Amino acid sequence: AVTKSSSLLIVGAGTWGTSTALHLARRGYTNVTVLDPYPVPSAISAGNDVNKVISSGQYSNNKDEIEVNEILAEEAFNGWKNDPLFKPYYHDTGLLMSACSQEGLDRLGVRVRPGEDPNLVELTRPEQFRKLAPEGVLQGDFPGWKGYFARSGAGWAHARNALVAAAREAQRMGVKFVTGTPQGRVVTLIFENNDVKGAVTADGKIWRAERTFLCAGASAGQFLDFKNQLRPTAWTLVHIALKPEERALYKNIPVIFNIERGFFFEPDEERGEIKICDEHPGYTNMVQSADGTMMSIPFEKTQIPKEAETRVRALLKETMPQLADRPFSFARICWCADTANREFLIDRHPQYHSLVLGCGASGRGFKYLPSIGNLIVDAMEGKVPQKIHELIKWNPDIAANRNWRDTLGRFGGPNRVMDFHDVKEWTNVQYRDISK
Ligand SMILES: Cc1cc2nc3c(=O)[nH]c(=O)nc-3n(C[C@H](O)[C@H](O)[C@H](O)COP(=O)(O)OP(=O)(O)OC[C@H]3O[C@@H](n4cnc5c(N)ncnc54)[C@H](O)[C@@H]3O)c2cc1C
Ligand SMILES: O=C(O)CSC[C@@]1(O)OC[C@@H](O)[C@@H](O)[C@@H]1O
Repeated sequence: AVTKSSSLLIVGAGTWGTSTALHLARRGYTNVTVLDPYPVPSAISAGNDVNKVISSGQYSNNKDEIEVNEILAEEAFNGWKNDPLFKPYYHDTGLLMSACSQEGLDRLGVRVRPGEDPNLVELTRPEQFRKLAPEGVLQGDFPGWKGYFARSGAGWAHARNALVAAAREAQRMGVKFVTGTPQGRVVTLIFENNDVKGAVTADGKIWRAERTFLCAGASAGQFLDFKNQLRPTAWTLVHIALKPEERALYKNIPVIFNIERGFFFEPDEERGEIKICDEHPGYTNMVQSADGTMMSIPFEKTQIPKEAETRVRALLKETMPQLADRPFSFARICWCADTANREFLIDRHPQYHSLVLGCGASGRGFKYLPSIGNLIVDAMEGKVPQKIHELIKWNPDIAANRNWRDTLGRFGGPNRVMDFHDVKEWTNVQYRDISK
């Protein structure tokens, strides 16, 4: 019974909240408000990054899960390739996907499905890896690396610039963004007569809405009982700034990715900075409540654990050893939230009639920026196809008996899901306000 002018409220102006705002606006809605405790682009948004990988990789070997993920990935790629708003930010550089151990290579097979793509080049010798870039870039020995190179049809997007472009387009189409603290910091949803009626912000403003979308990423569990469906989990990233004289050499290189070591990208234009991530199964931040119950609580930090730095420099030694001792120009932790099987959680709430969930991006949601809003709007409108709905629906049963330490098909570092409570030392990198 929504009209196009019904008050709609989105909690979170991150990747999926912004996508939702954009798609509501495109679909004719004229009374949408988005709330976020940070200015766009949010400093705690996982999407606020100079690059993200865009590729069609799979996360399951189950036929039904593969089919649904293919549908959603095709829609996202369509956006990056064909939507004038998103095309500017996508760079089809190609992508190397690799591993080292037998367990890693098994996982690589599931992810890459090399038998389905004759275009992939198989790499098994160090010289083959070095030849992916001009002489002097990939100087390392790539010890034990084996993988598959996609020459095109995969690459990277300028995540921050795409996020900002989408928000600014939503805004010019009439979406209200209320950002910053306290005005955009939601402190509770409004619970009235067994429904959610909107939200209250930290400035003590009451925001009533006909429908509320919860798109708060790793923080979503603060607001609602997810019945153990979400595990807030964090990853680590650094930048190294190349000198102006050395930047040309590194331009246009493919994304280099080993699922047991880490990955990096060509340098950004603004600062000539290479972004590097050490791969691992993630950090939780498990706190015990007065109940004695367990929950992972996100926090902002513009540093990484020293152990993460060690893993980054180890990766660089194997690939770009000439850079392995360079000081970092930027470092941060980056949060998302994993469902029990890393499938998305996009549905109407089963009891709260007015609430729509758009979360559980499971550390792989950025690439859906162009498209995921359509699916979240479909959920509000009741238009999700049964096939897709079955995979992404509200699902407490999959999260019952939950193992919080499940590595969920990820590898690297200690091959354990770690915890920030175990971290004793952090880096000392210069602060940068990425909300600009
Ligand atoms: C290091 C790293 C690398 C990654 N690499 C890739 C990749 O290569 N490719 C890919 O596809 N994905 C990648 N991902 C995953 C991807 O970034 C996330 O899955 C995706 O961005 C999550 O989107 P989201 O909208 O759910 O959350 P976010 O974009 O994090 O947005 C959550 C929003 O909630 C807001 N919020 C928090 N508290 C409140 C509050 N109290 N009130 C209102 N709003 C609030 C926050 O300010 C934030 O803006 C990566 C993630 C990380 C951390
Ligand atoms: O979706 C992709 O193609 C890359 S996600 C990159 C990454 O850093 O995202 C965060 C976590 O899911 C990590 O395991 C993972 O390697």
